[PDB]
Amino acid sequence: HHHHTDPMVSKGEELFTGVVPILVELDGDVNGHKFSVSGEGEGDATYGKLTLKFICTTGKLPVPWPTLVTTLVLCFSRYPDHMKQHDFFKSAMPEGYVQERTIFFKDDGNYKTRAEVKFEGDTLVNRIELKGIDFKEDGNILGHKLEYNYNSHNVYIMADKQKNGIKSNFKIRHNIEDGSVQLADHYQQNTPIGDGPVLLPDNHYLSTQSKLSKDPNEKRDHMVLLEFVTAAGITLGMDELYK
Repeated sequence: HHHHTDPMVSKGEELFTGVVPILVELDGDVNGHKFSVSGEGEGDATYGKLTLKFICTTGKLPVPWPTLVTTLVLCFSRYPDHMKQHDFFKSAMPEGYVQERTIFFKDDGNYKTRAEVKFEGDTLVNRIELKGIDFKEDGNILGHKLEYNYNSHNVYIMADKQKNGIKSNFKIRHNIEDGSVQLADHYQQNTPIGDGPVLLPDNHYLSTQSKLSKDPNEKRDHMVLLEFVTAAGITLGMDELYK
């Protein structure tokens, strides 16, 4: 909805009332393997709900789809009404923000990504460049030894006033088919594209849940993604309203 005492919050929340179309474009290069991914779907910030179908437009994806879940739109996260003054992602809109990441896979290579997330008219667009180096050929990544699922996880978000944005470091535990886990340490920084003011948040975390599925009628290498992202970690406003 729109009814917020803060006009800055009302500016951001209004852009994400209801369902918004999403376009995702990634151009990636992992160990010389060049690939491109196009994703389409819709986000519902009211419920923190994402529905996206990604298509590898260059053939077979040289990396497992779970390794690209976080790389392949945080502005659709559901921030509770008492935490909406900490929604950096919606405040940077419609100009958008740059999302840069370095993803270290334990005992394997690393991803280096840079994305520009912004509105193209009514459509929320995520344009991504990916560069992967030093990956082991027979490893869990290029060997496609990971399971096709995603574990739920909480990730803390912290402000970065020197860059007028946010920063985040967190661990992703991919499930290997033999029962083990492939650690993927994420380092993230976000900076607004426009020079206007943004909402610098307090330290809070995002609860994330993802379901991976397949379109039975799709013959191209693809991934169907249902993702829920809800912010938490800030108790009400003053004290408590019930105890």
